[PDB]
Amino acid sequence: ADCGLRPLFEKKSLEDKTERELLESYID
Amino acid sequence: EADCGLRPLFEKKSLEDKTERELLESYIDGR
Amino acid sequence: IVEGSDAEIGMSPWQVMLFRKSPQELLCGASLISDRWVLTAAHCLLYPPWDKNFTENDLLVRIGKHSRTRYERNIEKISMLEKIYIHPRYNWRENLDRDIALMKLKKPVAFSDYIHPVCLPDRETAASLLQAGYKGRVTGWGNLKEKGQPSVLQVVNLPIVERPVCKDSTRIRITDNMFCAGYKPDEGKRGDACEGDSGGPFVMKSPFNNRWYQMGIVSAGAGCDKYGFYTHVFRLKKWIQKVIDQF
Amino acid sequence: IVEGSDAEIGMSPWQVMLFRKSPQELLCGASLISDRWVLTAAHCLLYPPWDKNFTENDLLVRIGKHSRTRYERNIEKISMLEKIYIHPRYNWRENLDRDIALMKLKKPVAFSDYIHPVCLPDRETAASLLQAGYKGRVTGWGNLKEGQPSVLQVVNLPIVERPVCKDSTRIRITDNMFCAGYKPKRGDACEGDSGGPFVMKSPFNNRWYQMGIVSAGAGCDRDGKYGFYTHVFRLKKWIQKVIDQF
Repeated sequence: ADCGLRPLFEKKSLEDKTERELLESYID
Repeated sequence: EADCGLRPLFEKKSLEDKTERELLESYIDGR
Repeated sequence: IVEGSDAEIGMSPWQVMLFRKSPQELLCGASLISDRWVLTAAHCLLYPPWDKNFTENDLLVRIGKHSRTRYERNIEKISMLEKIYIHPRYNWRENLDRDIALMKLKKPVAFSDYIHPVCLPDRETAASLLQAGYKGRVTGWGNLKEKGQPSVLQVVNLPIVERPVCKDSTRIRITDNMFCAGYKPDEGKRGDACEGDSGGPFVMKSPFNNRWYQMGIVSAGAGCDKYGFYTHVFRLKKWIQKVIDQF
Repeated sequence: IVEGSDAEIGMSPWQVMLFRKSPQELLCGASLISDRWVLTAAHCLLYPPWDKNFTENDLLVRIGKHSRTRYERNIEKISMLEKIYIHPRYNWRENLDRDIALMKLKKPVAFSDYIHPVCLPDRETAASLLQAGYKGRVTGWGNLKEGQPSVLQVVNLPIVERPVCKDSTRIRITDNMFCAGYKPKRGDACEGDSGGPFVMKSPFNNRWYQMGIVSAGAGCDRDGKYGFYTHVFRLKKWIQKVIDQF
């Protein structure tokens, strides 16, 4: 379990078009 | 019984109900 | 009834309400075909898959109603069931084949403007009318969407669909003792019998004698807006008489 | 998925497609939690009110897809079902409570750039992420209007306060579920996206976690209701028994 990390994103230090939107909802 | 299918407030009065034409329109066909 | 409309008073005078005594609740729809008999579905009085099997003493029928809830004084008539008669070859196991039953009332019911009998089909009427495209009328106090309770009796008009098409959409074994009506999702014409309208009539008005005939019985209510299965009345008028005559 | 958008390739590698052999149609969604186990909502395999009771042969799963229609050559992997497992206390009669189930693939699938498993939450992550206002993400090939989607659709949804869930619903939402969706942006899980994964990205480790399962996507956006999602954590216990007992 190396699960949860996406080959074409996390694994290459790359963000998807809308993941920051989620973090922001977390950090209020 | 031997008068069935005849509605007191409609057929017995020669009155049509809001949506019964739609049925005939479907037996004949479109307007 | 989904996508229906409030019925006009006395518009469907043969419309019967199948009521459960304890606890008081509305079970199915039904119809008055004589001053002593009521036609309805079978799965309304007997369906093992639900541990259901009502006796002539746990129910009663209300006739002449319009309101789903309000007891209508000097309007409706409450009647007790004298004897029930499920269909001999009624099969609840798979597809509700011959989903029909009759019920006798302990006493006869006096007709009024709000109480009157519908007609049973004949070979020519059945042949002239039972065609694809041809519409029938369904009425009931069932849910409106899949609260969702109607204030008054609901009514909607549905077209019969070719035995072929009906057969494809459903993976269930749809005998000849049943036809199906609804709208192929091509027409954006939402309309159908929802759960609770079962036992209710599917009637058509004859252009030959101006009378209303009950061509079917709601049996597997097409969900709540597939097509709904209606028991083929005519192709069963036999058993319907073979039972009344004997009593 | 309504008001969503097309997903980027490889955006949701744990995404699975429940596929009916004959007829040939798309059943539900699902998620890869392991190389051998797929997760999904219960009301996808069993639901008498509609006569649904699939055996482990009535279907197969497609992994790594993007396009809804085309057979993505050298990308998607076709996988068969060994044994299905529905949760015992799964009530459909009442409210689709404990709407969850596992499927073991016949043979282990190989992970690729377009196929990687998701993480199941733990009390820690679960407790810190599942909070009103806190967004998650939904994916699936469900309908677009209230329309068929060319490729996988994606939408991020904010969780809703339990007080505003039970209220707006005349249903009995159990402890094993939560609701999400904007209040009267629109966009939600539509029918068909069911079984899909509801995921969140943990700031503690940068890994994506499947907090819940799509059980009752709020109709298809219409202002008023919120989608009902299975609470994957509150049921992780059962998940392990099944995988453990193998």
